[PDB]
Amino acid sequence: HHHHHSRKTYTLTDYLKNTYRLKLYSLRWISDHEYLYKQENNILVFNAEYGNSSVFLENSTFDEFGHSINDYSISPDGQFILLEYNYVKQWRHSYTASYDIYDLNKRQLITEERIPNNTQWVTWSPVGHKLAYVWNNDIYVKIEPNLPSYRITWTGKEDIIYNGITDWVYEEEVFSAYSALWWSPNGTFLAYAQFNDTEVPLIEYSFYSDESLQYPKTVRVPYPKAGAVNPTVKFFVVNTDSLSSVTNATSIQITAPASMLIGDHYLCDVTWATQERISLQWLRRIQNYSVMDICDYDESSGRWNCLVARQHIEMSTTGWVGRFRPSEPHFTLDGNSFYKIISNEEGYRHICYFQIDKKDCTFITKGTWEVIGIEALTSDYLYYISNEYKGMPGGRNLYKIQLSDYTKVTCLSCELNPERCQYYSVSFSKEAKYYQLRCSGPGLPLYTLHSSVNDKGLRVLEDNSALDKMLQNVQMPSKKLDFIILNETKFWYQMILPPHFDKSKKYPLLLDVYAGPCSQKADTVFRLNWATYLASTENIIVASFDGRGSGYQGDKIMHAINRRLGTFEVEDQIEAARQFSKMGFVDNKRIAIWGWSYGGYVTSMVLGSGSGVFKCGIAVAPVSRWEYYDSVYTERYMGLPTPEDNLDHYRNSTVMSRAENFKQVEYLLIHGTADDNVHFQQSAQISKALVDVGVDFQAMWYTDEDHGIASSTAHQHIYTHMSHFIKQCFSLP
Amino acid sequence: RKTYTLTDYLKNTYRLKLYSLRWISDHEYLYKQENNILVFNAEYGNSSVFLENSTFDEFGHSINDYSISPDGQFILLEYNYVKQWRHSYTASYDIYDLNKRQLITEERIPNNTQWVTWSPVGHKLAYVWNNDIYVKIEPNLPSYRITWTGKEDIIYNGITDWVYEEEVFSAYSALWWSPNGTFLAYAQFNDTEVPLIEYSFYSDESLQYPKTVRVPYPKAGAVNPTVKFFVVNTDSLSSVTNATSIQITAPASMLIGDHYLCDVTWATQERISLQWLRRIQNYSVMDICDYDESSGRWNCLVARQHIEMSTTGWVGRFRPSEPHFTLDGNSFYKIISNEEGYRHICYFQIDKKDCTFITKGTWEVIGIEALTSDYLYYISNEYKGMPGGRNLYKIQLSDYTKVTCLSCELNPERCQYYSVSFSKEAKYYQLRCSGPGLPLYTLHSSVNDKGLRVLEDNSALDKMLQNVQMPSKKLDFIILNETKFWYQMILPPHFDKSKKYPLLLDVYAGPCSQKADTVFRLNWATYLASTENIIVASFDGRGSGYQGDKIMHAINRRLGTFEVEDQIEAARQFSKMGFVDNKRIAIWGWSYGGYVTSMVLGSGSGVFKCGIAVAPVSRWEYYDSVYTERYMGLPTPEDNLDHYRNSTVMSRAENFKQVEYLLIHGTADDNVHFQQSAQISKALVDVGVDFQAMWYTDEDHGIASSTAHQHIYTHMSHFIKQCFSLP
Ligand SMILES: CC(C)Cn1c(CN)c(-c2ccccc2)c2cc(OCC(N)=O)ccc2c1=O
Ligand SMILES: CC(C)Cn1c(CN)c(-c2ccccc2)c2cc(OCC(N)=O)ccc2c1=O
Ligand SMILES: *[C@@H]1O[C@H](CO)[C@@H](O)[C@H](O)[C@H]1NC(C)=O
Ligand SMILES: *[C@@H]1O[C@H](CO)[C@@H](O)[C@H](O)[C@H]1NC(C)=O
Ligand SMILES: *[C@@H]1O[C@H](CO)[C@@H](O)[C@H](O)[C@H]1NC(C)=O
Ligand SMILES: *[C@@H]1O[C@H](CO)[C@@H](O)[C@H](O)[C@H]1NC(C)=O
Ligand SMILES: *[C@@H]1O[C@H](CO)[C@@H](O)[C@H](O)[C@H]1NC(C)=O
Ligand SMILES: *[C@@H]1O[C@H](CO)[C@@H](O)[C@H](O)[C@H]1NC(C)=O
Ligand SMILES: *[C@@H]1O[C@H](CO)[C@@H](O)[C@H](O)[C@H]1NC(C)=O
Ligand SMILES: *[C@@H]1O[C@H](CO)[C@@H](O)[C@H](O)[C@H]1NC(C)=O
Ligand SMILES: *[C@@H]1O[C@H](CO)[C@@H](O)[C@H](O)[C@H]1NC(C)=O
Ligand SMILES: *[C@@H]1O[C@H](CO)[C@@H](O)[C@H](O)[C@H]1NC(C)=O
Repeated sequence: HHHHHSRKTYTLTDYLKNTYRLKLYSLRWISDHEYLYKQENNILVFNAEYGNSSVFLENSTFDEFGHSINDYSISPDGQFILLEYNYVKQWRHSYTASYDIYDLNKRQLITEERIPNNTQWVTWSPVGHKLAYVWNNDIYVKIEPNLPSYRITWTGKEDIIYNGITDWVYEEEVFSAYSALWWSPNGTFLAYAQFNDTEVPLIEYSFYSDESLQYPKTVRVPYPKAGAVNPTVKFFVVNTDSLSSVTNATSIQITAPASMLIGDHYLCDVTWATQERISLQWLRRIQNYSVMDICDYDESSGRWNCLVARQHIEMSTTGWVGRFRPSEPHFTLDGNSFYKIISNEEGYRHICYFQIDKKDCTFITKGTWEVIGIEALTSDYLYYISNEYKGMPGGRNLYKIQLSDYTKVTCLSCELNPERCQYYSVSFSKEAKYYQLRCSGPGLPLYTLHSSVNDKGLRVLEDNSALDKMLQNVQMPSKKLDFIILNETKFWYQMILPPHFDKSKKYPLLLDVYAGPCSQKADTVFRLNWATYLASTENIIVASFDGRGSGYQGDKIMHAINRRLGTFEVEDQIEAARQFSKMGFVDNKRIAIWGWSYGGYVTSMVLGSGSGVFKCGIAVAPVSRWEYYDSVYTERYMGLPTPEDNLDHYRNSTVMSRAENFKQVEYLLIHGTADDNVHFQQSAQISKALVDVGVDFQAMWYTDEDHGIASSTAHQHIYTHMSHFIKQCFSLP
Repeated sequence: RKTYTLTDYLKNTYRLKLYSLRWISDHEYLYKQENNILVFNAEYGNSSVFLENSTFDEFGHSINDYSISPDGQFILLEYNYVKQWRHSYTASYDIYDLNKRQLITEERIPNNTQWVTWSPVGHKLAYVWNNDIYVKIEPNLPSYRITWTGKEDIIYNGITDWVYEEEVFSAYSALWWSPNGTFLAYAQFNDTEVPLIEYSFYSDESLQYPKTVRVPYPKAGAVNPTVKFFVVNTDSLSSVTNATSIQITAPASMLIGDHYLCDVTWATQERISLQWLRRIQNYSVMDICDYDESSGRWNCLVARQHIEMSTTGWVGRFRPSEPHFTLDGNSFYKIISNEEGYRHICYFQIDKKDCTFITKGTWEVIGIEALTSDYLYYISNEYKGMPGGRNLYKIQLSDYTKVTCLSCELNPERCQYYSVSFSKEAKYYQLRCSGPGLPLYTLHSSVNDKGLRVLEDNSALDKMLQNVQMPSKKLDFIILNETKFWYQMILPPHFDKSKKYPLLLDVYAGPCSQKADTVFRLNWATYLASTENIIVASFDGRGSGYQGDKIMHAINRRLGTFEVEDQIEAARQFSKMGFVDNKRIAIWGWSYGGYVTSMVLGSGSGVFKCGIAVAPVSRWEYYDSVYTERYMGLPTPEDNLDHYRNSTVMSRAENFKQVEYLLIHGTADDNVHFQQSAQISKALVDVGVDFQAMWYTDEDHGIASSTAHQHIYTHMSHFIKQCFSLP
């Protein structure tokens, strides 16, 4: 006699076997009024205005073709389609793939001049159907798909010269992309970066591969660690309309400004402003000075010219510039003007309106909250996402600000579904006539289509009511999102609370940590993850806390950690644990802490801190010493590791040096052997240091797994392993 | 109450005294009175302080080892010790004139010397530096360069490459002086085409980018190193002209394919014996080469080639045995399998094919220790039919029937496991007895055979072990398929037949292994018995050694079968002994031991609750060519690929669902590569088996760093104590 009370829970197997599936609505705008979608492997074109769908491409159309199609890409005139197959992952964004090209208008694979195998990147012109692609580190161009490729570059060399693609560090840290190609708006020009890694040292690690490989492989990746020789970067614009079959193409270099060329620098942003105007942002290796150049094509010259009167300096007095890098500009149609997120005089990031010719801008938004990103710009309105609503830093809403009158701001998402939806992202149509809103929490994700013409609702695309239906008699956890005041400053935290939560009880508590610069682990987003399991099934509270260094709350918080990683942000997680147990429902004898990446670092520093607050912890792929991590990330916060910059704190902020203190706590240390990002080296050194002071601990390596330890089988194993470690630490049976 | 604790083991609370000596002549030996070195007289037991402690105070550096020239006139001081592989290292070397009492500063031996060695008589010095051989006729004089072809990782002159060091010569050096130092014989190895194993070395915290270590290492069926052998005449070296090295090419029977050099032994001043082994290691040949004055060359008459082959397995225990030549060099003695598979001393005439076996029986000769004009001295496990006992025996050469046991009766209760060290001409001998009682070192004259004196009785160690509740050892056999198989158990103190104890099967189980012996040991097993009241057992099943070929060759071409089945059957038989709690049976081992533990855990038998594998082989294609192929042939379709395929622990991953497993491996293991563990762990991950792991950054196969050795055993003890619900 159960009387239909919820006696199910969200179990480890539910998380690992993906029992409760979260439906999404993934679309691609092809025009200003139409988008593409995958119904049942079929591709439907959708009219957003009416709803009516014409089948664009039938599922069966290919794969008589004989390979598994990984992805596709329709030429922006809707006349061709790029078919991506033989997908082979590399780093976070990079990978190789075979490609073929199908002719929509005339129904046939292009059989001549095919894109070669092992193409590293491929891309259409924004208008028409010009193709640009890198192969063996060189850029090729095809004006028509079935015609021969024009070769733009000749200098590409594996692991040394990169034309049109990033190298390891630019990929992961600057452009969050493999592509270093940029077409001008009408496809006339192809901008590209060229990276030179000749002197960049190589990280080397064993790759064991299939048990068939008799001798392991040694992977060797150009990877600059803190203070090492960084790669150098050149930038070019070629004209794709004046290519020829009888003469190599002319690339026009645009050199970096005087102020950058004097030392180590980076290319950090490329952004076309018009058919003939492009903007570069350059950053010094010491990342507190950045210069935006704005370059015009000289018609008769055939060359590019960045006038020094249109240089714009962005610099930071209290830290580095940009959140992780300088914010990208959004130009007005004529390109005489642009909007850009920059920190205001009070430390809060806001939308500044710049004139191509004036130094001074005007902030069109302000307040003790921040703009997260500018999403769309029309002649009349600017669309952006901010955390202004109810002064909740971990919330997100779409707003439109009236270009002509900055006082007239309208929240587009806030009141749609206030209790279900406080975390929005948007997808605008080609010219912003329509938009999709993607609500992510605190309730179930909700996807919806909108006319910007009068900001009304067209339809609910996905309401996740299958999932809602499944969860009725599941004892799901609840989330609490709130703050505490330390030093007269709000600091936000979130608690995944076990079902039928009881403030009389004393629950064990897992502190889930990231805590890196500009991190936010305290938000209104809805998640079915490992933490959900622990709360629902194991009655553990999983909390996270955004203390000093965290993002989206202003520079006084974010920069507080500048030149000083492994200090306040570490200290604040320890205090977070105390504050929690001061709230009355936390078992002091059972407080764990865990984290991946920077989070692994913070966990490890916490456990080695000698605080006595934590019983145990798990570090996965942790950083152990900032001289081991990459330059562009690390130096951003740490400076250079040299006696005349900041070696002292590089040296003072290693988990190794705290080995002695681990005698006080139980430690699981996990790391994948093929981790190209946070090298296994880093954990290997933690282990050695612990061995040398006689502290026992738990360890697990993952053969051939990278930073995300994302293999299906490997993913299931680590979380299973961690669950055991946690369960036995907390005496859960 | 006090027991023998993990700390006691790890911090060596209870030390075992070694009376280690080195014979200087036929009636004198050196011994190191910690802060001193004495020459002792075997005759009278008196001494004279050979070398004062703080003579080399002045030196400045730490003196790792010393070495006296045969004629006593010089002493070679070794310092700057940099371990490499199991026997290999480099070091710096100074020479000290004793007749002068001053340290030689003239034409010194360079740093990073790979090997040094006095000639057997006089004071000549041959050393290897950057893989080339140098000789010094006098310590304070310019050295003559013998070889110019040496190249790092590629050409090894007078020193062995990785695989010959580990598996063939159990030594870094490949130089062999003739008896009176006239000739330097050496081998030359080519690794030009041997693939490299690569692994990361992380090094100290301050090294920003890990180093990648690369070592030429032939895994099963990979291209092997090639070898050439040379003899140079050190009495006729020129300062003007380059030294001239004569070559002894391998027999035609070996040159037809891949082969190995596996023994160099000088017979007389002008006679050298070489043993060569085919790559399929069941056919070896001995050459007997004589120097030719008139010709300047060496000659190995095909009519003096002695074949040693095997139809049932490989040849030799781990390699063909060494010959022991009568003084005139026209005859030699040698341990070979007889017609019934038991190994015994065969007496050979240089010109004649058939040897006469001089020992016989259902037991084995372990080794020939000394040969005189009238007696042959050997060690065997004959006494009381115990394969894991060792006793010294003299066999009268004029009448093979008159055999005396020199050590059997000395102390039968305390001593059943002996080794010997004879004087230069066999006039005296030192016995080491290593069990079952506390080790006991004695000095004996070989003329009347009396027992001059006790050298060390470990009476010190005896007095402390009264206070501690020590475990006992039971050594016995079970019968399978009408055949004896031996086991030992370390029984906890105050052992009660009526109680059910947890048991840990300690395994090696590799070919010619012997884990069931009368040796006394203070180890991890001692701790588990004394402190945690676990029974630690070992068992020598099929493929185990010193019990004849029938047993040893049982796993020929079939590694990962009978030796695995037999550890399980042992566990079964032990759990029918009534004092084994069979809800709590565990298995562990290192190397082969790890492989077998792993293979056993993946068997699905149901016998074992949990296990530990430390640096295990996971499949044989990952282990070196020489060891692996000796037992497994080649891993090709036309040979033994199928069984290589079937013998992997990865193929059994699914069965680990039934057991709790701990997999440990040092990341800088040159021998059994971490690869081997990485592939197991991956296999387990793919079938969803949870398990325990631990890597040891930059530890090699020993995991022998002070801290690392403590850390691993501690981790292992926690795992076992959790498995057995011991608090
Ligand atoms: C900023 C981007 C351009 C790149 N980037 C980087 C930098 N490589 C890191 C990171 C930070 C420190 C150490 C290694 C990696 C990172 C860490 C994350 O951790 C998740 C968590 N702990 O919950 C999630 C995302 C990111 C990421 O996107
Ligand atoms: C035979 C010699 C020429 C060299 N050798 C070798 C060969 N590499 C091995 C061994 C066997 C298989 C796999 C890896 C190593 C070995 C293993 C030992 O393990 C002891 C235990 N497990 O209790 C002890 C000694 C030895 C040894 O001396
Ligand atoms: C979609 O709907 C409209 C409604 O009038 C119709 O005219 C049209 O045929 C459909 N679109 C296309 C491209 O077929
Ligand atoms: C891709 O590879 C396959 C087989 O290796 C080949 O048949 C095919 O023609 C290749 N494609 C191109 C564009 O070269
Ligand atoms: C890359 O840089 C090196 C110097 O580090 C220089 O010699 C080389 O020419 C550069 N290569 C290219 C293609 O720019
Ligand atoms: C293009 O440049 C490469 C090398 O710079 C050269 O080999 C090739 O001949 C050039 N092509 C033309 C058309 O000049
Ligand atoms: C950048 O930071 C450096 C080192 O912290 C400092 O000396 C300087 O103030 C900054 N440079 C600029 C241009 O603001
Ligand atoms: C060997 O090294 C030491 C210290 O670096 C030095 O004193 C000596 O001169 C070196 N070389 C030789 C040829 O002895
Ligand atoms: C070593 O063998 C290689 C063939 O693999 C050959 O190049 C070289 O001549 C040989 N070296 C010596 C010293 O014999
Ligand atoms: C010896 O041989 C080497 C290498 O072949 C060469 O330098 C020279 O001809 C000789 N040198 C001496 C000292 O005899
Ligand atoms: C050592 O042996 C060689 C070779 O027979 C010989 O020339 C020399 O005389 C011998 N030494 C003595 C002391 O007889
Ligand atoms: C040596 O071994 C091979 C392969 O196992 C076998 O075919 C051959 O008969 C053996 N040779 C002898 C002489 O027993």
